[PDB]
Amino acid sequence: MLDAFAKVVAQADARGEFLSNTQIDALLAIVSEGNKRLDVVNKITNNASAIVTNAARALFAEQPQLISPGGNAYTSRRMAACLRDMEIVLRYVSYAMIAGDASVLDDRCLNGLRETYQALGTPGASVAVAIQKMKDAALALVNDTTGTPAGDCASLVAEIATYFDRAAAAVA
Amino acid sequence: MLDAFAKVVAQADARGEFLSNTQIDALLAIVSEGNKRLDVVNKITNNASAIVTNAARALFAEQPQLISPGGNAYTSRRMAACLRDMEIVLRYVSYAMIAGDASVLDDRCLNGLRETYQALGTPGASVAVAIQKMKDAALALVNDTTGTPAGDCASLVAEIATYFDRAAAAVA
Amino acid sequence: MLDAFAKVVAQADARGEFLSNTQIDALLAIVSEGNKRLDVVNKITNNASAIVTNAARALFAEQPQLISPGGNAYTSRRMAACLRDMEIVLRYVSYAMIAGDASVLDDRCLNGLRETYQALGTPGASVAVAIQKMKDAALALVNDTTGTPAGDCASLVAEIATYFDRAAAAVA
Amino acid sequence: MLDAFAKVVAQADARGEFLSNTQIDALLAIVSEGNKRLDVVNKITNNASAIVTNAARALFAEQPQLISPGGNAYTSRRMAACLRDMEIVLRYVSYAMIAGDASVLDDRCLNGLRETYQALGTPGASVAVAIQKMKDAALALVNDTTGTPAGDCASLVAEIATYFDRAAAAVA
Amino acid sequence: MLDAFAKVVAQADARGEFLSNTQIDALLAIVSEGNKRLDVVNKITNNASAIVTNAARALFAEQPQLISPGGNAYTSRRMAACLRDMEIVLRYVSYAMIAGDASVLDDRCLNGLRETYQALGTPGASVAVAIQKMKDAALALVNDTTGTPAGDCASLVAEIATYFDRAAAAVA
Amino acid sequence: MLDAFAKVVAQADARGEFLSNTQIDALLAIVSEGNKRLDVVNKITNNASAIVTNAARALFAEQPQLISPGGNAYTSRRMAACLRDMEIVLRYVSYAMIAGDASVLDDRCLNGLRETYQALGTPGASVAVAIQKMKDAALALVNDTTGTPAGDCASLVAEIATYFDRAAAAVA
Amino acid sequence: MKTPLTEAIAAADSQGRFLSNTELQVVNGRYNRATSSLEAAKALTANADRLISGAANAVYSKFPYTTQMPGPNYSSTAIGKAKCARDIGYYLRMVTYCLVVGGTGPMDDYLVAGLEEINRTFELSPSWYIEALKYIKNNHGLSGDVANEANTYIDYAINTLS
Amino acid sequence: MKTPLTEAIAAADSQGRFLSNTELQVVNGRYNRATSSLEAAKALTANADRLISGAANAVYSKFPYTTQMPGPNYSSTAIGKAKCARDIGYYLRMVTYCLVVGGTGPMDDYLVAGLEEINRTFELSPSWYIEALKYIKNNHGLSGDVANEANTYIDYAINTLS
Amino acid sequence: MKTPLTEAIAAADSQGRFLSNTELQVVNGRYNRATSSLEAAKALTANADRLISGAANAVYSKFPYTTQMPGPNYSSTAIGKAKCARDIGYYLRMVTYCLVVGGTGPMDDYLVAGLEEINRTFELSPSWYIEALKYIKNNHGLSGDVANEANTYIDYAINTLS
Amino acid sequence: MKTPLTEAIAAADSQGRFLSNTELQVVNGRYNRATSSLEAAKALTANADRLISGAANAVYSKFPYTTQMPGPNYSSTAIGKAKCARDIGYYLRMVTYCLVVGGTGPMDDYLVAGLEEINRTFELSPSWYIEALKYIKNNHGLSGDVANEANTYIDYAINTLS
Amino acid sequence: MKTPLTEAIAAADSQGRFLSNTELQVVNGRYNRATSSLEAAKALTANADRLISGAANAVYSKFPYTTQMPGPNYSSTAIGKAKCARDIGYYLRMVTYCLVVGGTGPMDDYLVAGLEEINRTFELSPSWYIEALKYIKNNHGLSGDVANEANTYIDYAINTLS
Amino acid sequence: MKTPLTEAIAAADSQGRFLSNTELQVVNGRYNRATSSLEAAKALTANADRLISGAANAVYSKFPYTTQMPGPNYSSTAIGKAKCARDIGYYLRMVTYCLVVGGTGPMDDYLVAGLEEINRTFELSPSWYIEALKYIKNNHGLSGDVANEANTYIDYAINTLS
Ligand SMILES: *[C@@H](C)[C@H]1/C(=C/C2=NC(=C\c3[nH]c(C[C@H]4NC(=O)C(C=C)=C4C)c(C)c3CCC(=O)O)/C(CCC(=O)O)=C2C)NC(=O)[C@@H]1C
Repeated sequence: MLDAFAKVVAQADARGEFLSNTQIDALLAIVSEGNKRLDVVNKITNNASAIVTNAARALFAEQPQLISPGGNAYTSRRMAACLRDMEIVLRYVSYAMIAGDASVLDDRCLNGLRETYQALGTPGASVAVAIQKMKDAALALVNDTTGTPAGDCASLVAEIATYFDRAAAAVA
Repeated sequence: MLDAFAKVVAQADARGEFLSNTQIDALLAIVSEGNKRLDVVNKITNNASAIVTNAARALFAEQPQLISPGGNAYTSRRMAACLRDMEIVLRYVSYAMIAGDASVLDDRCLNGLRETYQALGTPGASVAVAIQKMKDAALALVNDTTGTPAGDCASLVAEIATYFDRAAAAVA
Repeated sequence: MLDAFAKVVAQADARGEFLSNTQIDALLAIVSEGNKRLDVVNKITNNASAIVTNAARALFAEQPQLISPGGNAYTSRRMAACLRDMEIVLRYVSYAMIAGDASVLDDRCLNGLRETYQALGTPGASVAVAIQKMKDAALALVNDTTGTPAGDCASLVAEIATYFDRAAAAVA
Repeated sequence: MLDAFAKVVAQADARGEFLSNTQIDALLAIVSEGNKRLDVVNKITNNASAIVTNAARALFAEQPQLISPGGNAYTSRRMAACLRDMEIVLRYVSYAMIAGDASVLDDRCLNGLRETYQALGTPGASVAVAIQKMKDAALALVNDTTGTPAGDCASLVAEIATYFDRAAAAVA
Repeated sequence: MLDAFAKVVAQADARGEFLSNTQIDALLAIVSEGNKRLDVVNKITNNASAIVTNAARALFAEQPQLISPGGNAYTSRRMAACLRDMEIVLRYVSYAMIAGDASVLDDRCLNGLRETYQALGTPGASVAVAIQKMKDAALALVNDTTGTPAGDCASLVAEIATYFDRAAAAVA
Repeated sequence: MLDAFAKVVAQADARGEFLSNTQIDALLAIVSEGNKRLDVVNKITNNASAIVTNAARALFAEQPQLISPGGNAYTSRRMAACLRDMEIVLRYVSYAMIAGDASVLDDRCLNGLRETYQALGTPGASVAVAIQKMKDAALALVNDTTGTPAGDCASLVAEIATYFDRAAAAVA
Repeated sequence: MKTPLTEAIAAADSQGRFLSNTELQVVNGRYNRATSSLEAAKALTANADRLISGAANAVYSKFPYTTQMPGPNYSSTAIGKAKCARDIGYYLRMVTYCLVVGGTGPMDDYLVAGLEEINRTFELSPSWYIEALKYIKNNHGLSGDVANEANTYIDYAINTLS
Repeated sequence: MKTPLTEAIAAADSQGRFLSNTELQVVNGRYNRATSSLEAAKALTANADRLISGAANAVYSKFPYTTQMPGPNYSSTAIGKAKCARDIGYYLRMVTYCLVVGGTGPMDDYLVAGLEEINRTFELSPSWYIEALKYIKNNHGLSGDVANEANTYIDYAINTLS
Repeated sequence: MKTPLTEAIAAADSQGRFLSNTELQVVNGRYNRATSSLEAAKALTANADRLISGAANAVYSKFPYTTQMPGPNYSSTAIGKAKCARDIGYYLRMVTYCLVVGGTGPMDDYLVAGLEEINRTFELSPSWYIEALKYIKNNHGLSGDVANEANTYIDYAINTLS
Repeated sequence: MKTPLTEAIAAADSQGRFLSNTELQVVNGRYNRATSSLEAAKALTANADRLISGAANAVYSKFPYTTQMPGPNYSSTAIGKAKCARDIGYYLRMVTYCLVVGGTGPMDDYLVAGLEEINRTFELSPSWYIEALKYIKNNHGLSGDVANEANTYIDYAINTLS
Repeated sequence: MKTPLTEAIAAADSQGRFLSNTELQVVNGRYNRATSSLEAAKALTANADRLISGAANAVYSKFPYTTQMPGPNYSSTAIGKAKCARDIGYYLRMVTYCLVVGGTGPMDDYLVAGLEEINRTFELSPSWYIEALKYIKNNHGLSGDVANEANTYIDYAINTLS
Repeated sequence: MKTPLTEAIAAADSQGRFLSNTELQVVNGRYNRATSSLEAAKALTANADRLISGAANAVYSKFPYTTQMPGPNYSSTAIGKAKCARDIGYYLRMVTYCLVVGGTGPMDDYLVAGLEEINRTFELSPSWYIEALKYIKNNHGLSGDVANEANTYIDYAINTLS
C-alpha cells in the first residue's frame, strides 16, 4: 500500500531524482485540504451501518430474486456474507480516501473479486448495484452540515465518487 | 457430506418446499431396512483385513509384474502404500453404505485420484482390479448367516455393488 | 538427494541387481581421489567471501546499468539479495562436488530459477555472467599449492567446471 | 472421563477380575432407567438459557453489590464472563447426569476453580448461590409433565441434586 | 498499559464517577507541556546508540572484572546481551516518558528482572551502575539547545530521572 | 552436551588460558583408544534389542508383582513404556560412551527421573534392577571376540560400568 | 450437514478407522427414534398455514406496537406483514427438516449461522420470534413422544434466540 | 486501555524499537485535538442528569410499551426505570472517558465487549439505546469541533448497536 | 475410556455446547442394545475356564511346535503354558468388558495400545492368538443377537492382529 | 512503505474495522508537521550538490587514508571518489523522501534493509558515513522546527550505523 | 537416500552454510572405511546363491512346520519356497547396498519402511528371517574389519526385526 | 558446543535411535585428523606471544592511522594498544580450541555469536582483524596437514568478517 505521498517518492527513486518544486507544491495542496478530507472520512465512518443496511434493503427491494429460496442472498449465512462484503467495500473506499490513492483498494480487495463471485455463483451485477447505492448514500452524507464549517468539498466528492466506481467495476 | 435424508432436505430447501408425503414415506422405507444395513456394514467392518489381504494376494498372483523389481508395488514402502489404499477404498465404501449416499465417497476419496495415480505412474487398471476383487469378497460375506436372521438382502447388495463400481471407475 | 554411490545403488535396485565388480571398481576409484576432492571443496569453503565479492565487483564494473537507479541490483535490499544468490549457487556447487553428482544442484537450487528470475525481472544473462566469474575465480583457487601436496587435479577441475556450467545454464 | 459402566470395568481390571453377576445386575438397573435420565437431561438442555438468566437475575437482586461500579460483575465483559460460567457449570452437570458419574465434573471443570476465583478476587460464595439457584430451577423443571410419561423420578432428582452441590462446594 | 489519561479514567470508573473539573484541569496541564515532552523523548530517540555505548564503556572502565575471562560480560554473546539490556531499559524509560506514567516500565521491563539476573548470575549492582550512567547522559542531552527553543524543562528532567531511578532499583 | 574434549576447553576459556601440554597429551590418549571405543559402542548398538528384552525378562522373573493385574508393568501400554525406558537408558549410556563424558546422560535424561517415577507410582528400585541387568549384559558382550582384534579393553569396561551406575542411581 | 449418520462417519474417518459397534449402536438409536420424528414432521407440515398464520397473529397480539409503528422493519405495512409471516414459516420449515434428519443440522446451516448479524442489522427482535415458537409449541396438537420430538427442536430454536 | 499514546508504544515495542517521528507526529495530533475533547467532556459532565433523564423519557415517548408492558426487563417498575436510566448514564459516562483519553478504548473495554451477550440474554433492545444516544446528540448544545468530538463517539456507540 | 456416553460428552464439550437430541438418540441406541451385551458378558464370564483351557488347547493342536521348541517364549515349559493360558484369559476378559460398556475402549486402552511392540520384542505370533479367538467364537454357544454382539468384539480383536 | 497514513490503514484493517477517531487524530498530527517537513525538503534539495561535495570533503579531512590507500573500496581513485560522493547523495535523497512522507519508511526500504551485508562484504566503514551525515546536519542552514525535522531523520541514519 | 555424504550436505544446508571441517572430517571417515566395505560387498555378491539357499534351508531345518503346514504363506509349495528364498535374497542384496553407500539408507528406504505392516498382513514371522540372517553371518567367511563391516549391517536387520 | 561427536549424538537422538555405522565412520574421521589438529595447537600455543605481537605490529603497519587517531577505539593509547593485542589473542586462543575439538563450535559460541553488534557499536573494523589473522597464517611455521588444519580455522575467522 502506498498513499499519495509515497507514490510520488517511489517514482522519483526509480529515476534517481529528488522531487521537483512542482511535485512538492502539488503535495502541499493535499495537506491544505487535509481537514476537509478527515471530515469526509469521519462522515462515512460515523454512518457506516446505516449506509450498508439502507443500501442492502434497497437492493433486495429491486432484485427480490436474491432473497427467494435458492437465491444467492437466501439463508442467514448467505445474507450475513453479502452484508459483510458491502461493509468491506465501504472500508476499503474509506482507506483509499484517507490515503489519497487507489492502491489499497485494488491490491487488498478487488484482486480476484470478479473471479470469486463467478466461481461461487454470486451475481456480479447485483454487487455492482449494491456499491452504486452505497456511493449515492455516502456522497449525500459527505455533503451534510452539522459540526462542520460550511464550504466546498466538490473535489473530494469527485474523488470519492471515483473510488466507488473502481470497486463497482471490479465485480463485472 | 450428506446422508440419504439430508440430500432430500437440501433439495427441498433450495426450492423453499416442505417435504411431501411421498418423500416422507420413501425415507420411512430406509428406516425399515435399518437393521439389515447395519448387518451389512458390520460384516464388512469385521472382515476388513481379510477382504484387503486376500484381494491383494489375488491381484499380485494375476499381475506379478507389480511386485517384481522396479514394479509399482515392489519395496516395503510401496507395498504398504498399496495395502493402505485398498483399505481406504473399503472404508469409504462402508461409509457410503451407512450414509446411503455416494457423496462422502466422491468428496473425501475418489476426487483427483486419477492424477494421484497418473502423476505417480501407478496403473489405474490394476487399482481397478483390486476394487473388483474386494467387491466380490464383500458381496459374498454380506450373504453369510450365523448370528444374523435370514431374509432378503438383494436390495442392499445391489447398493454396495454400485458403490464399489463407483470407486473402481474413478481411478481408471 | 543422491551422491555418486547412491545413484548406482538406485539404478541397480530398479533392475533387482547386485552391483558388478566393474561398478565396484569405479566406486573404488572415487574413494581413491577422495583427499583431492576434500582439498578442492576446502579451497572453495575457505575463500567463499572473496570469490563472491570479487566476482560481484567485476560484474558491476562490466554491467553498470545494474546498479544505476532503477537497475535490478540498485537499493541495499536488492544488492544484498544478489550477493546472497551468488552465494547460494557457490554453496550448491560445493555440495555437488562433495557428492560427485549434480542432483543436489538440480533439485534444490536450479529447479525453476529461470521462472523465478523471469518473473522478478532479473536478467538471467547477468546472473550467468556472475556464475562464470565465480567459476574462473574458484578454478584458479583450487589449483594453488600452499598447505597442500603438489599433484594433478585436472580431473576434479573439469568436474567443478561442469557443475558451474550447469548452474549458469539453468537461469537462462 | 468415565461413565458408570466404565468406572466398574476399570476397578475390575486393576484386580484382574471379571465382573460379578451382582455388578452386572446393578448395571442392568441403570439401563432400565435409561428413558427417564434422557428426559431429565433433555429438560435441562431445553431450558438452559432460562435456567441461567433467571438464576442470574435472582443472584443480582439478592447481592446488588456484584453489579455496582467496582463490583465483580460490573462492566459488560465481567457480566458476560459470569453468565458464561453459570452455563459452563450447568453443562458439566448435564454431562455428569448422562455419564451417571461425577468424573467429568471434577476433571474437566471443578479442578482449581478455587484459585481461579481466589486469585481473581471473585466471591466463591456468590458463585455458590448461583449454583444453588440453578439447582432449584432445574429440579423444578425435571418434574414438569407434558410430552413425557408420568412416573417416579425421585431417584434421578437426588442424583442431579448431588452433582449440583458437588459443583457448588468446589468453588467456595 | 496505561498512560496518564487512562490511569485517571480507570480510577474513576471503579468509583462509577465522572471526572471532576480539577482532574480535567490537571490533564489540560499535561497537554500544555506536550511539545516539551515530545522534545525530551526525541533527544533520547535521536542519541540512543551514543547513550548506550558511552555509558557501557564507562561501566567497563570502572568495573573491568566484568570483561576479564569468566566475567559476566566476557565473550561476544554476553557483551551483546548486556548492550541489548541497556537498550531495552532505555526504550522502556522513553515509553514511560511519552505515557507520563511508569506502568509500561513496571509491567514489561521491570517485572522479575532481579529474579532473572539473580538466576543468571548477573550483578544487579553492576546493572544499576549502567542505568545510572544512562540517566546522567540522557539528562544532559535533554537539556541541549540547537533545533529547539530555549525554555524551562526542569519538571520533565525530574520526571525522566524518576523513571531511570525506578529501573535502577528493580534489578537490585 | 559436551564431550571429553569440549569439557576441557570450556574450563580453559573460563580461566582465559590456552590448554597445557599435559592437557593436550591427556586428550591424545583418548584419541589412541578411539578404535577400541568404537568397538565397545558398536557391540551395544549391535545387540540392543537382546540387551533390553533379556534384561526385562529377568526382571519380571524376579519381581512378578510388576506384571500381575494392577502392577506397574501390567497392560500392553505400561509394558511397552517400561521396555522403552530401558532402551532409552541404553541409548544414553551409548551416547555417554562415545563422547567420553557423563553430560548427555545427566542433562538429557536423568534430570527428573526420580521425581517422574515417584509421581507416576513407578517403582524406582525395580528400574535400578533393570539397569543393573542391562549393565551385566552389556559388559559381557563388550568383551566378546569375533570381528575384533584381541586385546585389553579393561579401562573402557570400567568407564562404561560407571555410566550404567550413574543412570541406576538417578531413579532411587 | 451434521446428522447422526454423518457425525458417525466423520468421527471414524477422523481417526482413519472403520466404524465401530459404538457408531453402529448410535445409528441404531436414530433409526429407533425416527418413526416419532417422521410422524411429527408430517403433521406439522400438513398444518403449516394454520400454524404460521396463528403464530403471526400471536406475535401481533403480544406486541401490538409492531402493527402500528412506521418503517420497514415492522408489520405496519403489507410487505412487512408478508415478511414476518415468511420468517415464521422459515422456522417451522427448518424444524420439520431437523425432524427428518435427527439433528439440528438443517436449522444450524440454513438459519442459525448469520442470525445475530442479520437481527442486529435489521433491528428485528428475538422476542418476536420466541413468541411465535411458543405458540406453535402450544398448539401443534401432538402428544406423547411425537410431541417430545417436535418440542426439542422448537425449544432449541428458542435457546438459539435467548 | 487502547489510547493514541499506548498504541504508539505498542506498535514500536512489538517491533522492538524506539518510537519514531511517525509516532511522535501521531501523539502531537492527539495533543492538538485534546483541548476540543476535554471542553466537550466538561459540558457533558455538567449537564449529565439533564441528558440522562431527557434521553430516558425520549425512549419512553418513542416506545411507550416499555413503560406499560409487565416484566423484569421493562421500565414498568420503579426499579426498571432506575436500571434503564442507569444504563443510559453508562453510555454517557463512557463517552466522556473516550473524550479524555482520545480513543474508543474505555467504551470498548468497559461497555462493548460482552454487550451482545448481555443484551440478548436479558432481552434488552439495541433500538431503545439508539434513541437515547440520538437524544443526547440533539441537545448537548455543543458546537464547532467540540460538537464534532462528542458526536464522533456518540455515533460510534450507535454503530456498535448497528 | 471411550464408551458411547463418553464419546457424546466429549464431542458436545469440544464444541462448548450442551448435548443435542442427536447425542440423546445415540445414548438411546446404546441403552437399547445393552441387554444383548450384558447377556453375552454374563455367559462368557461363566464359561471362562472352559473357553480359556479349550482355546489354549486349540492353539497347541494347530501349532504343535510351540509345545516342543525350547525357550521362554514357547509353551514347552510349565511357566510358558501358564503365560499362554493367562494371555488368552486377558483377551476373553477385555471382550466381556467391551460388552459391558458398548465400545472397544477397555480392550483398546488395556490391550491394543503397545501390543505390536510387545509381540515383536517377545517374538510372540499374532497367528497363535487369532487361533484362540476363532475357537472361542466357534463355541461360546450364544445365538441370535447375543452372538452378534460377542462376535463383533472377538472379530475386532482378530482385525487388530491381522 | 510505512508512512503515518498507511500505518493507520493497516492498524484498522488488521482488526477488520473502519478508522476510528484515534487514527484521524494521528493523521492530523502528520498534516500539522508536514509544512515544516516539505520546507526542510525544499532547502535540502536546493543545496544538494553543495552539501554532497562538502560532506565528501569532510570525511576525507577526518580520514586522510581514504584517499591514499590503494584498492577498489577507497577514494584513492577517481572512480573511488565518484562512488563515495554518490553514496552520500543517496543518504541525502532518502532523507528528503522521509521528510516528504513523514516516516522513515523510504530510507528503511531503499537503504537500511540489507546495509549491514553490503558494508561488511565491500569493507565500507559506517564511521565514514556518520562523518558525512554530521556535516550535513551541521551546515544545512535551517532553523526552528524545519531544522528539527531535518535533524531527526539525519539522526536516524546515524543511529542505524550506530 | 541417507548416506554419510548426503547427511553432511543436509546438516550444512539446513543451517544455510558451506560444509565445515567437521563435515569434511566426517566424509574422510567414510573414505577411510570404504575399502573394507566394498571388499566385503564383493565377497558377498560372489557367494550370493550359496548364502541365499543355505540360509533358507537353515530356516527350514529350524522351523520344519514352514515346509509342511498348508497355505499361501508357508514354504509348503514350490511358489512359497521361491518367495521365501526371494525374500532372503532381498535382505542380502540390501546389505551389499548399505556396504557400498556406507549408511543404512538403502535398507531403511527399500526394506524397513512398511515392513511391520506387510509382515503382520501376510503373517510372516520375524523369527524366520532372524534365522536366515544368522546363517549368512556365520558363513560368509569374512574376517577382520571386512567381517566387522558386513556384520554391522546384518545385525542392524536383526534389531529391526527385534 | 558442536563438535563431530556431539553432532553425531544429536543426530541419532533427534531420531530416537542408537548411533549407526554412519556416525561411527564420522567419529573415526575425527580420530584420524585429530593428530594433525593437536600438533597444530601445540606449536600455535608455544608461539602465542610472538604471533600476537607480530600480528598487532602488522595491522599498525598496514593501517598507520590506528595509532594516531585520538579516541577510545584506536591504538593511539597504551590502553588502546593493550585492548587490541588482547583481542588478537582471543582469535588465536579460540582457533586452538577449534583444533582441539575438531569443530568451529568454540569460536562460534565464544566469539562469532554477537560479533556484528559489538564491532558496530564500538566502531571496530573487521579489516583490522583480517590483517592480523593473515599475519598468523603466513608465519606460524607449520607444514603439510598440520598447516592445513591451522589454516582452515584461521580462514573460517576471515570469512566470518568477510
Ligand atoms: C527541554 C525539553 C528543551 C526545551 C523544549 C521546548 N520545546 C518548545 C517548543 C516546541 N517543541 C516542539 C517540538 C515537538 N513538537 C512536535 O510535534 C514534535 C514531533 C512531531 C516535536 C519534537 C514544538 C512544535 C515547539 C514549537 C513551539 C513554537 O511554534 O514555537 C519549547 C517552548 C514551550 C512550549 O511551547 O511547550 C521549549 C521550552 N527547551 C529547552 O531549552 C530544552 C533543551
